[PDB]
Amino acid sequence: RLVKILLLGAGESGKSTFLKQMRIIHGREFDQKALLEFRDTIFDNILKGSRVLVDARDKLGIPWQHSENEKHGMFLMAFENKAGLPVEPATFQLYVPALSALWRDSGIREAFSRRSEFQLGESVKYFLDNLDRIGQLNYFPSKQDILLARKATKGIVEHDFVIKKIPFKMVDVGGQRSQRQKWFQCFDGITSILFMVSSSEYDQVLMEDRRTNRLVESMNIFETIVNNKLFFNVSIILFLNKMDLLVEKVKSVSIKKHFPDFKGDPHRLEDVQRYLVQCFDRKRRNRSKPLFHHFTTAIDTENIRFVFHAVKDTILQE
Ligand SMILES: Nc1nc2c(ncn2[C@@H]2O[C@H](COP(=O)(O)OP(=O)(O)O)[C@@H](O)[C@H]2O)c(=O)[nH]1
Ligand code: ALF
Ligand SMILES: [Mg+2]
Repeated sequence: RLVKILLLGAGESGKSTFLKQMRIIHGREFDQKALLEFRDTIFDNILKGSRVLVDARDKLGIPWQHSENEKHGMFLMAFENKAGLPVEPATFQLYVPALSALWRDSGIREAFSRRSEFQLGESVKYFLDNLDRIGQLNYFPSKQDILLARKATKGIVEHDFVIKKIPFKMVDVGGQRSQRQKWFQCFDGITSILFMVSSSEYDQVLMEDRRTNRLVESMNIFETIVNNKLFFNVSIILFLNKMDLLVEKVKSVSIKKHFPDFKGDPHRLEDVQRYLVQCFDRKRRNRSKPLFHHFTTAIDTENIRFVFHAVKDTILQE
């Protein structure tokens, strides 16, 4: 009896990131082929994010700290890998001097602070924050770099493990409006659904359209999955993810602006935490059996090992 788990949720919620934590913990570690692929991604992640940051402070009018940096900004503008792939260490090292200089500019860091005014996977900060060893000539990625790297899932990927002598099989699929269209192929013979939610995204708008709120979409999707006949004999467990990023936003940006019906203290983590559980609780018609849920940080490996051992129980006991 091989347990089939399905990883669902909106775009940029941490589905793939979770699936990585599974391989690290329960699967076989990555051979150079995959490792180099992760690096290409990391390099790319760093180059595309900066391009956006350099264009951000321009399109928002923010001035430079040191106006010399213009010329560093120039060096990134014409970078492009849209629908492209391998980005080699030689390529990247040319940009290291530019990247470090720009990142030091307070004008740019301020542009990163107004991130939510546009589209940028904040995973950029971590890399530029330790560009010093990424930008070293003989660099290989760490586990933590890898987990923080980002590639948009444009397909489906089964991933097999045997945890405590029980054969698991997890499927990762894409979360964007375009990709959802594929989901129905994976609904076959699933024993559970791990629904994920980028809980830090109350102030952000969805990428694939300028206007729809990211967290509302998550709720909208959850409502449709959780109340489905097809998934009547299926365990459904909710992962409020990016808890470590959430902590940060809570301090500076308020959810009150975006969710006016919120009635608590907008700068207390738990006031906000409980509200989220409730919102997702509320989209369920069968609020009789309780809402299995966790507050995860999918980049933090221990958190996940802990959290998954619990999830393994919930599922198997049902
Ligand atoms: N800080 C933080 N970042 C996360 C977490 N989970 C995922 N990420 C980042 O979010 C980005 C999107 O992850 P991914 O798994 O590809 O999202 P997906 O589209 O749902 O598969 C990656 O760059 C990850 O580094 C988390 O718990 N905390
Ligand atoms: F939901 Al994705 F890449 F955005 F798996
Ligand atoms: Mg993905």
